[PDB]
This record gives sequence, structure tokens and C-alpha cells, in this order.
Amino acid sequence: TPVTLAKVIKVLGRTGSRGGVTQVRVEFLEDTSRTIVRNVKGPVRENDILVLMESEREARRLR
Amino acid sequence: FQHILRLLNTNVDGNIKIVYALTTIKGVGRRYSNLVCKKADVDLHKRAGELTQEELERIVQIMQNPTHYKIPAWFLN
Amino acid sequence: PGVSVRDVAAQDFINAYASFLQRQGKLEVPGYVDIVKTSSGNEMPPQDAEGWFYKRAASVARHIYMRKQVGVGKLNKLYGGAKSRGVRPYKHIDASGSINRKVLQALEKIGIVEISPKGGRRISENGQRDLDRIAAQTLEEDE
Amino acid sequence: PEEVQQAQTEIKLFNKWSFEEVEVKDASLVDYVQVRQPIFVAHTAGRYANKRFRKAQCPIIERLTNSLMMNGRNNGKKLKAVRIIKHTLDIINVLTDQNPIQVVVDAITNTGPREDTTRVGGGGAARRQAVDVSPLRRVNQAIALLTIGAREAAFRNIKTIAETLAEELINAAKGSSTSYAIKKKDELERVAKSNR
Amino acid sequence: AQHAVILDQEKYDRILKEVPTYRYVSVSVLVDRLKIGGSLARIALRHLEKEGIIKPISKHSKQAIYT
Amino acid sequence: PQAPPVLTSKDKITKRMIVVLAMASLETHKISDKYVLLNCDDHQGLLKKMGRDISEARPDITHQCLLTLLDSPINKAGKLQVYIQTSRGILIEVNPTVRIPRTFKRFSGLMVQLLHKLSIRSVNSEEKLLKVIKNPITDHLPTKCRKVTLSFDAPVIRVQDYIEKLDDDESICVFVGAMARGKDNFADEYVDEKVGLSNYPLSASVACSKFCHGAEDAWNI
Amino acid sequence: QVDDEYAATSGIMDPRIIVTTSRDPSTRLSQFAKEIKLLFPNAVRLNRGNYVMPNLVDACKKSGTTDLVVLHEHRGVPTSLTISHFPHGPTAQFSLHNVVMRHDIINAGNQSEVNPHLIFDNFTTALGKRVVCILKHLFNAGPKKDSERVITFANRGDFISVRQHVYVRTREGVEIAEVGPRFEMRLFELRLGTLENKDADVEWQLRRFIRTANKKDYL
RNA sequence: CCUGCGGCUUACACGCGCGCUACACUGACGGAGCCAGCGAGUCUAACCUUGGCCGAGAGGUCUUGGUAAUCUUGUGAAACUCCGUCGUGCUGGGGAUAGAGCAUUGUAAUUAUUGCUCUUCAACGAGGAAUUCCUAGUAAGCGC
Repeated sequence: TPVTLAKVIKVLGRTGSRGGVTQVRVEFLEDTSRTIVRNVKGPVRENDILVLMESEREARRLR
Repeated sequence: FQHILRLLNTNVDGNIKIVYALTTIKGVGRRYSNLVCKKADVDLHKRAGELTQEELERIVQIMQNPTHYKIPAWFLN
Repeated sequence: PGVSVRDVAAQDFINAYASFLQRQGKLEVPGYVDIVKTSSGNEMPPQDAEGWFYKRAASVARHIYMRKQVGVGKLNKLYGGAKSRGVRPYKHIDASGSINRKVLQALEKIGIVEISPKGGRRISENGQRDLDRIAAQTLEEDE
Repeated sequence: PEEVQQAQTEIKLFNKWSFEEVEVKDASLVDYVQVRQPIFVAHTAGRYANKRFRKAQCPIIERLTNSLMMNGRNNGKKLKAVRIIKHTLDIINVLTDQNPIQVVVDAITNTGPREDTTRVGGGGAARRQAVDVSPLRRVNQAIALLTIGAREAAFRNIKTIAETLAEELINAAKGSSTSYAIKKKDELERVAKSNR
Repeated sequence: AQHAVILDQEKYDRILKEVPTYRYVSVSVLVDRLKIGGSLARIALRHLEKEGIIKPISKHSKQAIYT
Repeated sequence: PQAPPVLTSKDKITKRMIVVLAMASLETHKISDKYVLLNCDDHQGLLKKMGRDISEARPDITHQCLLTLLDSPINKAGKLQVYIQTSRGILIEVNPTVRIPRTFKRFSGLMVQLLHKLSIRSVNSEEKLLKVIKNPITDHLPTKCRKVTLSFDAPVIRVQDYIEKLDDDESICVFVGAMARGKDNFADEYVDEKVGLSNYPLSASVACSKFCHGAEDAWNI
Repeated sequence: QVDDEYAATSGIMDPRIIVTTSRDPSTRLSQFAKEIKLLFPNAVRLNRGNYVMPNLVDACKKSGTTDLVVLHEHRGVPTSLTISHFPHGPTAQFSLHNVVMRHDIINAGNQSEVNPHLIFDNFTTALGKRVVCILKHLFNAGPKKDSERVITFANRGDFISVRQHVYVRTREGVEIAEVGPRFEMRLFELRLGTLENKDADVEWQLRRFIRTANKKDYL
């Protein structure tokens, strides 16, 4: 189960959810075509790197 | 090495060093044990598996005759 | 190029000066060391209570080489600490006065202690020579 | 002295392990782990806690050095932590003489729980939602888990803190889950994938 | 006693078989129930004669001697 | 030989299980000096004035379950701890080191001392058996556990087969509530399964003894 | 009467506050500091740890602050208070006695922290005027026409007592609910020098071993 | 164990809260090294002091320094650092608990006023429901 890598393009805004977790748009570092919003919990920023354990999972508005 | 044995009607172990095995009795504390080990001319770091009954009866008599061997009146319980 | 006790280490030169005093042999230590703990805030007696007075005298000689003069109050507060008074708050206490006065008399026997200006403690030519000899012996401790 | 001339050319870590040739194995930790700083001791107490990303400015080794004095019995003791860190580094360089830095970096890279999980209140219905973990967040979590396992080791054991720390670092470098931090990372991944 | 090396001769044989090889540290020299009736943690004290197995690790002290 | 070790939340990865009791009448009702319990047939003014019912309030269900559970052969083999969720929400963890008396007067006195204390002590003064974990049972329990409600309405099966099918690292848990009029829903949200053992309605003591007999022949306990 | 401590700034600028404590507060004293923070508008606070007071106050002064309150205690509960008005203003040093705690009693709603309504009751002497002006210039300038947060100072028997009450204009009269703490506040000195001086012009000290101060208010 | 609001009593079985000490090897005791600031202090009185002295210590000896950066005072502080001793032992962690002796007043300590010393060595194996405060020289810990 090789978890891919993803570089965050930008932190997705207005993602109404529980305070502490945010949706952020990241394009995969394996290939710059796979891009999706993902739910990041830790203190993050833009243009960073992260490990994505799912391939085509995309975040949504979590109320 | 020696295990517990009858000393002043107590059972005292010898595998531990000479200060604390000489402390578990009523009327003797840390400082009293240390100074009687000083006054009985025994090495302070020995455990009492050694120190055969010569020195054991010597510390018996230094208990029952302490002021003979410079145990001061300000040290008394 | 200049040999100083200040160049020499704490534990190393302390053991060296204590052994040199043991090599000197004559210091007239008090008989209370068989029963004393060298402080009122102390709980157990000193482990090497025979060389505890020697270590204290070596530290006093090091201070007398460093500072101009000291006193029994200064020595006692210098060699003083807190106390196991129980559970109440422990302040810092001084060291034993009679042990300090005897040690002050004990170092003038070897000539290490002399009456400083306006009284106090100082070193003499014999004390400075012995300190220099012990330091040079400890200057060759690098092997 | 002689070691003064030796360190005059190469600034090794305390002149006992080389502070060069350190490598970071796992990805997504570049610019999240500070390994590019040539220094002497991990006690550079300059103001770095003020900002968020300036905490990544201090080394992860200095972060673990701060993690040593994390207890009521030791909060605020510096030189105890420094001497314990030197002893633990010597224990690492004895168990694995490659580099204390390289072995510690390998353990940090192999002790990372790649996934996170959150409990969403849901208006009164908490649910387990798998979420990502940030790079400095994952690094801090691994360092904290390691320091916590090391501290929990020395509860009833005459082993030194440096010894238990080196044993946990070896378990993490092997990834054998013989340490609390590696077991915590495995259980965290298992829980995150349990409710993915 | 009855030999003054009681639990410190066969244990010494096991130590010479094992501890002179890997080696352990001053904390791991407490293995095989190194306890009272001899030297529990004083294996480093007697390690002046034996050398060349592994560097030591001193907790209360701070030393690493190749023994 | 020796007895098996302490079977509690500390014994987590080892062979252990939990017996869970709930929906009993266990509180502290001080009669106006000391602390007393809610008795139906004893106090007539107090029970009617409290707001409870004679058929509903049952304080001896826990005592009967403890009498039928603490003497189990599996309990002497070191495989079960006791978890109790009281009517006031109190969660109590009991190791099998001792055995409470079956005398409801003495058991009620010990329970009232626990209610006024939350603290029990040993004769040897070394092992306070009455531990209170962070409530409920599943907040500090073993890391591998099996949760199931043993209902008289759930699927009735033999206790030997289901227990023998379980792994030795998991902790089978059973929830029992001896309501004279009630339902098998006291710890429904905590149970991860719904299984049955008997074809007739039984109290907590009888169902607990049936589960203990099944566990005794499961792994020869 | 507006004073030289306030004439250039009384209704001109609305003030901000800073709440802090003497040295190593007890937890309940910190909680009471939290209450006096949340009662005041423009409320920001900062814990004092190992701080030299000339350095602390001087650093707080260039950053811009109108007033500074700092507390004391006696084994858990507070006893004393002082106010330091920053632009060379007068420090006032009080003894506070009784308290009710919003944590303690009930959650009775909310301290809405709106620009509150101000009440100063039964002040006659020029010292009463000094207390009224100094304390009035700590509240926000500009509550609304119907600001329902009535703060209340009462000056009966030299023990000024403060409460907070929240009112609704019900059918035949207002109706009030009790919030905030309730106090027995009493001053004992006024110094026009700010507390950094330690030696400047003391306006006022309470005579204590004067006989007639059994009876007389205001010295 | 001291202590702030609540029961009952005198010419003691209690309900709400604040703190300190510990529940041991980053530990505990033996010796070595050591970095402060705040101020305070005595004329017709004896303060704050330096030393030498002796007494384990507790405590007593005369004197200058200081009416004040001068003498305390560099308050040589404590945690801190090194090695030594010790092995997790409810031991040497721990001293609540008593008794005795010693100084030491004071008219008397008698109701352990205080201080030393010896002896006595409880609970405490990390504390549930809850629970407050907190975003850097900060929480936290140490002393004058």
C-alpha cells in the first residue's frame, strides 16, 4: 500500500467544518495532474508536501 | 553471604550493607548505626555475610555498653 | 609559561592536594570527625570522613589562593547548604563553627594559613611553596 | 587543544559525531525538519517560539532536547537534558556507529504515522473521520511519542533515561514496534484506516 | 559465607562467557540477577582488568570505557 | 502452584474478560445520619416519596449478580473483571481478588461504604481492589475486547461454541440488567453484537451464571 | 469634575484595560481576574511572570494603554486592588473584601460585554468626585440609548459596593437580574505619581489610628 | 499537614475551597565547584555587622565597619554541575507520629513557644466522577 505524495497548491477557503480540520487543494507530487481537495488536520500551509494514503479521494464541505 | 539470623531477638539479613541491617531495631536509627559502625572499627561498606560472630558480639556489647566506647550523652535516645 | 592552581581542575587538583596533604601527613585534624557530619543540615556522616577534612582544607587553600582573605563565617556559609528539617521550607544554613575554627588552626600548622591584613586568613612562603609544588605535581598529571 | 584543532575544520556535533552527511529518509519532511544547521550544541535559546513556522527553525534534535525536560519533575532543567542527550547519542553511536544523527533521522522517518483521525462533533453525533497530518505536525507527533515512550520506560527500571531512549530509538529505526512510539504510530494508522 | 565468592564464581564464569563479548553497559551488567551477596552494579568497578569488549555507559557518572 | 494474576484493566493484552452489570438501583439515600440504600419492601414512605416504583427499583440485583459471579471457576482461573454502571452513572471496576458476602445486609453495608467512600481497602494494606476507571467501562478497558448483549430475545445459541470461536487475546463482554420489568437495551450502544443463551427470561444472576458455565467449558476455565 | 489627568482625554478617546496579578496567583484569584476582565469592555489581559514592574509598566506604556489594574490576595482569595492611570495619572490603592463568583453560583445568562450603563450613587465630597471621575474614565464612552448592562457603584458608609444588573423594560417597570460580582470595596491611598515612582506625590492616605475615623467618612 | 466560608458545642464523628510536602534512579545521601538582585540596619541606644574563640550543634567571647555603595554586601542563595554510595527495595524515597536529652529564652516554654541532637518510622505503589488556568523568558521549578 504505497501512499503517494502531494504538494499543496493552495489551502482551500470557506471550508465550513469543525474547528481544527480544513480542506486544502493539493496536487499529487507523483504527478501534477492528480489534484484534489484533502482534509488536513495538522498545522499546514501552502506549497508544502504531505503523504496521501488515498488516490482519488477528494474532500468536501464538512458543515 | 548470610541470610537472616537471630540478633537481639530479631531476624537480621547479612547480604545488605552494615549500616541498614544495623538500623531495623527499636532504638537504633541511621546515625546511631553509622556511628556504632565507626566505633566498632568495621568497614562501612561491608555487607554482613562476613563479620563473623566475633564482631557481631562486639556490636552486641557496644549496644549494651555504649558509653564505654564513646557514645555521648547528647546522642542518647 | 606560568603554573597556576586556577589552571588545574576542580576534582583533579582537589584529589591531588588532598593526597599531598596525605603525603604531608601532619594536619592535626579534630577528633570530632569520628562523630561529626561537618554541617547541621547534613543527614548522614561523610563517607570518607578522614579525607573530608582534607578535602575541605584543600578547598580552603584554593580559596585562599584565589581570594585575598576569608573568615569562619565566610567559610561556613561557603561550605553551607540546606537542611533536612522535615517538610517545612528549608533555607540555606552554614557549616560547623568549631570544625571551621579547628581547620583554620589546622592549616597554620603546615604554614598554609597565616594572619591576613587586618586579621583573617592568608598564605605564607611555605604555604605558597607547597601549593606550587602540588600544582606542578598536578601540572604533570597530563602524563 | 587537539580536539580544538580537529573541530576547527569540521564542525561536528559536540566533536563526537559528525554534523555532516545527515540524511532524511522519508519524504514530505524537507523544510519540515531542520538538518541544514551546522552548530555545536542543541541549546541555541534564541527567540524561535514566537512564530509558527519558526519552530521548524530549531533542529529536531534541539526539539528532542526540549522534550527531555517535559515532566513536572524536570521542567526547566537544561544541563541535565544536555548531558542525557550526550549520553543517549553515545549509546546510539555504540549500538549503531554510522551516525547518531543518521540513526535518529532514520528512526524519525520510520516512526511516522502517515494518517490521522478526528472526532467530529456533528451537532451531537461524534464520528471518526480520517484526516491528513501536516509535515511539522507529524514530525512533532513522532518526537513527542518517542519522548513519551522513553519517559514511560523509566517508571520501574534502574535503566538510565539515555539507555531507554536509545532502546526506543533502536526499535523505531528498526520499526519493530518494540517501542511505544512505533506501536502508537501503528495503532494510529490502524485506527485511521479503521474509519477511513 | 561459605566461600566469599558465593554467587560470584559460576556467575563470573557466565559473565566471562557472555559479558566479555557483546558487551553490555553498566546498567545491563545488572542482568542475570546481579544483586547482593557480591557486586550488583559494581561490575564497572572491577572492569579494570577486562577490556576491549564494548564502551561503557555510566548513568550517575559519565564514562565510556572499552571493556 | 499459584493463583492467576490480577484480572483488571491492567491485564489488557493477556487472557481476560469483562462482566458488565447495569440498570440496578445503586445510590446513596441517607435516612434523616449515615448512608442507606433504596429498599422497596423495607421503606414505604421513603420509596414512594422518592419517585421510584416497587416493581422498577431493584437494589439486590447487583448483590445477586456478585454472589453468582465472584465464585465462578473462570474467576478463580483469572479471566474476568467486573464493571458496574450504576443508576447515577457511577462506573465501578472490581478485580476478582476478593469475594463480597452473599448476605444482602453485609453486601449492602459494603456498598453503602463504597457509596460514601468510593474507596475500599485490603486486609494486607497493599491492594485496593475497588478501582474506578474513567467512566464507562470501555474508556480504559483492554485493547482487544468483544462486546455483545446476551439477551433473551436475541439469537439463542450455545455458550460453548461462540466462546470457543473467540480469540484468546480479545475480551468477551456481557451486559446484564435484572429489571423486573425492562428490556435488553441498557448497554445496547456499547455491545458490538446481540446474542442469546437461554430460551426463557432470566435475571442477571442466572444469565451471568450461564455465561460463567459456558466460559468454564470454553477454554477449560 | 474632569481633571488634568483627564481633561485632554475624558470624552475624547475611549479606553482600553489590562488586567494582571502581583506574583504567582492562586487559581481562584486568576479566575476572579478573569471575571473582572470579562466585566469590563475593551478587555485584554496578560499574566505577570518574573517581571520587573518598572520594565513591565514602561514597556506597556509605549504600546499604548489607558489604565492598568493589578491585584493581590491572601491564601487564595483577593484582598487588595490598585489602578494606575498611565499618562502620569494617579494610582489608587483599595481593599476589596467580598465577592460572588459567576462560576460558583449559576450560569445566569451572559455578560454580554456591551458598552455598559454607568451608575455612581451617593458621592458628595471631592474625594467622592475623584473616585467617580477616575472610575468613570475606565468605562467605555458611548453606551447606546438602551444599553442593558447597568454597572452600579454605591457609596454608603465609605464602603463602595459594585454590582452588575441587566434590565428589560417590562410592562409597568424595568426588571433586573443580578450578574457580575458583588463587592465591599474601600480605598486607602491616592498617589498622583504612577506606581513606577514609589516616592511621588501621595494625594491621600487613610488615617487609621485617628479616633474620629470610627465615625467620619473621607478621612 | 497547614488554612478561607458552612454543623455543633464549650467553663468534637462533620459540608464547600486555597496551598506545601512527597509517593523515588532525571532518584536519594557523602564530598568538590559555583552565578544574583531587591533593600534593610543602631545616640544618649545597642541595631545591622567582621574576625578570632571555644561548644557536634544548639549556643556564649571582645572588637572595629556602617547612621550608610563603604560593614552585612560579591549577602560565595537554592535548584545547578562532577564523581562517590545505593539498588527499586513501600529500603537509604517518605517523615506525618512520639519520647528523651541539649542549648535557648522568658517571671515562667507548662500547652513538644523556638533551635540542635538522638531515638519512633504511618499513609503515600500516581489519585475516579469531575476539575481550573494557559499561548514565550510563557506554563513550570528554585532560592535571597
